[PDB]
Amino acid sequence: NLDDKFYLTPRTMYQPRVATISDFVQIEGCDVLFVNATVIELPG
Amino acid sequence: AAPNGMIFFHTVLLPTAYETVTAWSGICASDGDHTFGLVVKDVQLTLFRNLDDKFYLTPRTMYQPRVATISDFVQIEGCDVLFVNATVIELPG
Amino acid sequence: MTMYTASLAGGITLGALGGGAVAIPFAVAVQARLNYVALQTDVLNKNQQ
Ligand SMILES: *[C@@H]1O[C@H](CO)[C@@H](O[C@@H]2O[C@H](CO)[C@@H](O)[C@H](O)[C@H]2NC(C)=O)[C@H](O)[C@H]1NC(C)=O
Ligand SMILES: *[C@@H]1O[C@H](CO)[C@@H](O[C@@H]2O[C@H](CO)[C@@H](O)[C@H](O)[C@H]2NC(C)=O)[C@H](O)[C@H]1NC(C)=O
Ligand SMILES: *[C@@H]1O[C@H](CO)[C@@H](O[C@@H]2O[C@H](CO)[C@@H](O)[C@H](O)[C@H]2NC(C)=O)[C@H](O)[C@H]1NC(C)=O
Repeated sequence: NLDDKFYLTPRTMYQPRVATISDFVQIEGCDVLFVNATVIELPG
Repeated sequence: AAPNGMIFFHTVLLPTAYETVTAWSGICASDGDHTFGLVVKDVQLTLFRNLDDKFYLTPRTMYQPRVATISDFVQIEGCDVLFVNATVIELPG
Repeated sequence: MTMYTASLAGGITLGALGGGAVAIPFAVAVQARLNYVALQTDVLNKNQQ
């Protein structure tokens, strides 16, 4: 969003919702098309 | 196998009774002056309350109650009229 | 066939199965279908009209 907060939305309808840590899976590597971030910028 | 084809035996569950519970479409949580709402992330689950005022989730296909956690909810700004009012203490751990 | 279709139409608003004919508003069923399509996040600004 404008405030640099991550949001998730379904592709069937635009229903944005705040993203939490439980919505993510941690992996070792990174892809080129990934957005760079630090610990502070990660979702709460 | 059957003459010029086949036969299927399908095994299905036949219910003989129903459990009645009081279900809520969401929780309106008031943490101090901050009022927000919590909705069940999985739309296939029904949220209800036990005797000890603890929130539980069950599927609608079979009555298999389980304790509700914070990871099962999505936070939203507004509240609905049909939401159960609660404070920070009453929220699931 | 007409009784079958009528029962199918009337089952949408039936709130419970183990007792009498307790009904729910049609808008509630529509909202449940919408939530099934996508989890609604704007509760205040409902526009079913
Ligand atoms: C995110 O950070 C990575 C890692 O530093 C950046 O990837 C580098 O990109 C530069 C420019 O294309 C390459 O020369 C480096 O080889 C890359 N490094 C690695 C380790 O792959 C990436 O560009 C950054 N993305 C941004 C800033 O948008
Ligand atoms: C499902 O069946 C079980 C087993 O018959 C029922 O549990 C009985 O409930 C009655 C009424 O409260 C008790 O007196 C019995 O002791 C229970 N039996 C056992 C083995 O626990 C249960 O009520 C049924 N579910 C319904 C009717 O919704
Ligand atoms: C949960 O709390 C809300 C907010 O206080 C209550 O909604 C109020 O209900 C009264 C009675 O119908 C209305 O006059 C107010 O206008 C409502 N306020 C708002 C802000 O909508 C709601 O009744 C409570 N639910 C309970 C106690 O079961």
